Amino acid sequence: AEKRTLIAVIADEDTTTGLLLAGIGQITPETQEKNFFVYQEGKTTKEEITDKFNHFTEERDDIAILLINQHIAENIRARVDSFTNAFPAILEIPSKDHPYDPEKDSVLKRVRKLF
Amino acid sequence: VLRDRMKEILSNAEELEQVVQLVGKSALSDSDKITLDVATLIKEDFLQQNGYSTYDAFCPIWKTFDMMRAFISYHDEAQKAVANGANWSKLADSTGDVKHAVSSSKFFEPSRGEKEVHGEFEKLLSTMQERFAESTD
Amino acid sequence: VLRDRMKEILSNAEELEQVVQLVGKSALSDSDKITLDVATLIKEDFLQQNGYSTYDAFCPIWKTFDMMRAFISYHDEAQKAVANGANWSKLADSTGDVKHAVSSSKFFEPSRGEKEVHGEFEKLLSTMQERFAESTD
Amino acid sequence: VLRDRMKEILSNAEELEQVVQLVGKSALSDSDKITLDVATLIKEDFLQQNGYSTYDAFCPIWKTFDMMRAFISYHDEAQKAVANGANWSKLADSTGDVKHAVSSSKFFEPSRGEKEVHGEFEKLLSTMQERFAESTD
Amino acid sequence: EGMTRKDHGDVSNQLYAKYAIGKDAAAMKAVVGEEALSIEDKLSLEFLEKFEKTFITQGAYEDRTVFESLDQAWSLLRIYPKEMLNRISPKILDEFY
Amino acid sequence: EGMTRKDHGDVSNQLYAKYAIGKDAAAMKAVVGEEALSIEDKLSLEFLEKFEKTFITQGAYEDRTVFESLDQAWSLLRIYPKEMLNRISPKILDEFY
Amino acid sequence: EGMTRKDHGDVSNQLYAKYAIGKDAAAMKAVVGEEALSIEDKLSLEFLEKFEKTFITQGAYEDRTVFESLDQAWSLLRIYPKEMLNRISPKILDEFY
Amino acid sequence: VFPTRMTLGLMKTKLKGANQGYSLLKRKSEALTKRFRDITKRIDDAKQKMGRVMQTAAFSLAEVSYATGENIGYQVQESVSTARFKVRARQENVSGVYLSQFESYIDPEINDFRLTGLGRGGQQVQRAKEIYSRAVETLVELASLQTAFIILDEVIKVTNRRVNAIEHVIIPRTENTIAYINSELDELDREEFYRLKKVQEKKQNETAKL
Repeated sequence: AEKRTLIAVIADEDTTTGLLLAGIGQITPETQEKNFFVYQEGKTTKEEITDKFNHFTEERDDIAILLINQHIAENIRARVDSFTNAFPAILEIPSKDHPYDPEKDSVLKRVRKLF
Repeated sequence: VLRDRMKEILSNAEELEQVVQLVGKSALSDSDKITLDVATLIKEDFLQQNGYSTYDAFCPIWKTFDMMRAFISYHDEAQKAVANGANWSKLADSTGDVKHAVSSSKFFEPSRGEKEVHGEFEKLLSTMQERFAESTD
Repeated sequence: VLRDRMKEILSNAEELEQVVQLVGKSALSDSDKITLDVATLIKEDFLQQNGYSTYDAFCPIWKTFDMMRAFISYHDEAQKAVANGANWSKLADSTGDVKHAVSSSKFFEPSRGEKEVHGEFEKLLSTMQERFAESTD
Repeated sequence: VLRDRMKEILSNAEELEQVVQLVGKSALSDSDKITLDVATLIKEDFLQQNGYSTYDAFCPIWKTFDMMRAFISYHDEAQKAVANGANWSKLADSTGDVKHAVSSSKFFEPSRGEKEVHGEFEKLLSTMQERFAESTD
Repeated sequence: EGMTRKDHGDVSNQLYAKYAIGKDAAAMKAVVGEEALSIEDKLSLEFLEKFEKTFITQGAYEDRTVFESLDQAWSLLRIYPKEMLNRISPKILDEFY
Repeated sequence: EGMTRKDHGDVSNQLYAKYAIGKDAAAMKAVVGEEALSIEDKLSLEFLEKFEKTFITQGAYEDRTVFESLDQAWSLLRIYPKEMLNRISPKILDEFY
Repeated sequence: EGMTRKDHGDVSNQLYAKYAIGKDAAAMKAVVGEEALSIEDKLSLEFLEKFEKTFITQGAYEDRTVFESLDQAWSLLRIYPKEMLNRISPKILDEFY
Repeated sequence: VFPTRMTLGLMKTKLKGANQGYSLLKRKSEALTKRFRDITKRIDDAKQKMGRVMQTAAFSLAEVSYATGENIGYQVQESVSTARFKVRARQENVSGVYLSQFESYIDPEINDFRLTGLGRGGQQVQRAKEIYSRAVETLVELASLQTAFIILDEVIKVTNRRVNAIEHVIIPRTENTIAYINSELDELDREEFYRLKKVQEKKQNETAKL
């Protein structure tokens, strides 16, 4: 039952802002920290994504779905794959400026061996 | 040569089915799919009998030799054809007449090419070569 | 009519017992849970026998029928609720009071209701019906 | 003390192993692996003592004490290490050469060190304590 | 009465039943996994360990009185609440719980 | 054949097969439920029940002739369509269904 | 010596001990699946496969020399680090893995 | 080791247990694997669907940002501190396993901000916002299958382990035990008769003799 209500994001600027207009993530008022992480490609470090991921999965116990741009999941690949829980669900979506590759998607990788 | 290959095909067929359960179809492809299919045709032609015909109960040494020759020739050429670009369903539909005619060799007379020699098998080899051209292209 | 249904509940229980061990409890439907649950009531009250003669270990045959009547009247209601919609858990909360009574049947004596059966058991059949109507709605 | 513990460590190891085999190791703590891991070192190092030399065939009371003392000490320290932070794999990987250093002590003669206690076992205690700090880190 | 309690028969009955379930559950843990197990079974696993290491562990020269032995039996039994204990008549249960 | 119809041997193949599948399917129902149970097995689950309760349950002094017995058989198989009674000839099946 | 190595017996002890371990690791592969297996089992899995088709497969009119078998053993046995190869002494081991 | 007399009744039932277990858990497995395949295909398609619709709306917002002047998106992120689309989680039993599912509810806390109105530049953000809300809501509903899919992913691995574990370790152990004690047990009944018979012959011979 209910224990998770937010949908969070790790995505590039135009992708993140748009998700917010649609009305899915928010910033907590008590901690002063976002439940989205903005990213810009080549410009913002691989390390910061890795922390923010930990903030969202393990320190937030209220994130229901963690959405993540495929290009971005590919930078911190170990971190996305190694988390096998559905709590949060990890949903890799094709990153802006890139098509759908079925093997930049962590759940599908796992699916292939043993049906 | 032909007998050893008979044993191998049955052993393999069994083994690829287990993989389809545990591993999945991701370990399955069309080369394997032809392997399952040759074993099915071998079971029906060899293993199943009950004396429906008189020619289904006496089949000479030379006739038995001729049935296994069709099926192994189908196998190797189907695999070659899917590698130069073809699909299982496409191979299956295309082989068709020959595939039907060779299954039905048990109902057919064994005195067709003399008295022990069956003519249909001798004419299969040539059909198979022209057929392989239809399946690839 | 009662005797055949008591065995029946217990039969299904053995089948259930193997699934319960292996898979767990997290897979059985609402109907199946009840079967085990009414089975508990019979195991508690009939198979156990408290004392030499203390705790009213002596049950006359007519009292025994009444003990059984209370459980199977409960089973049929219990089977209808889940089927007409009511979670196993919800149905257990709502049954409450009538369930405790049937559980408590063995300490009671029939010599203070009539002389061989209990006025308390007659009252129990009315209470069952009333409970059921509230709980279903 | 060491004999009490010697019994316990092998008996706990056996029960755990049944669950790893059947269910898996992936449904079971890092800690339960640790008991098995230390237990294994005792299995090769003690049990095989058939020897290929007099050095690997003889084991005085002092030497027998020493090899047991280093393994129990490893267990106690390893469970701490993982518990305050440190994965399993990292601990296994780190101790590495040390696991081997005790393994090889049997091959070397006991007339070495002070008496019948190797300088290699004497040093081995310091190396153990030095290792727990790094594993933990 | 006067040297043993009236609860004494009841007390033995409780220990067997829990001790038995605990054993049965430990076996299923082994083959299939902890998907078969339930919360009740956890109480039971926990109950096996408390029984073995407290009740059955004692001296070779450490003698006891019967009253003490029934008092220690009780200690183990405190972990199930009243509603899951039904190997004692409820009348007796309210006194000694 | 003369006092028993020709369909006896054929019908026995179908009743036996379904009955087998039917035992297995009930065990499966218990676990999976009916939200992911197979369709072929769902009809076989209901089939297990009728096979017992009418073809195997009879009176004390209830007597049934062989012709009659054969008819009842087809009635139990009548629920399945033709595509799940595929081990029988369309001529016989089209007459007897 | 002079026809056998003294190492000949020692080499046998690695070969037998690994074969067994390997055989156990294959038993776990069948059950648990590779993903679940740890690093130690994977090496050993690999050793077992190589052992069957190369060591115990030879011709039926094909002779072997004892020297020759041990040299074949060393390559096959070479699939483990020095920590794990410890059923032979560090002197002989340092030379040949 | 194994019991001297009559393990056989027990071992018979052990044999039965093992064998039923393998069948049922392979059926449970069979249903999970069958459902999973179908869900895998839905998901591959859906990922392309979500990506294309999300990006079309992405491109519309990006043009808008540039035309309006300045990087609008930083401003919007701070200002927003509540969410419309949340989920309330529910358990659904599919194939005897309990999964987590998500059901969206749309809260009307926010619908217009203070950045979707600016005047002329504001009318552009507004046209963008509307494509993004429609596109995203669909994406949230599709995302619901994912959560369940991941739990399915986990459960198939466990369930497969078990079918194989009953098969290899338990059943042949049970064969080996049952045979050894059956043969011992039979040996007792036959040797007993043989010893008694051999002695009788002597006793009979003596009486005839004297």
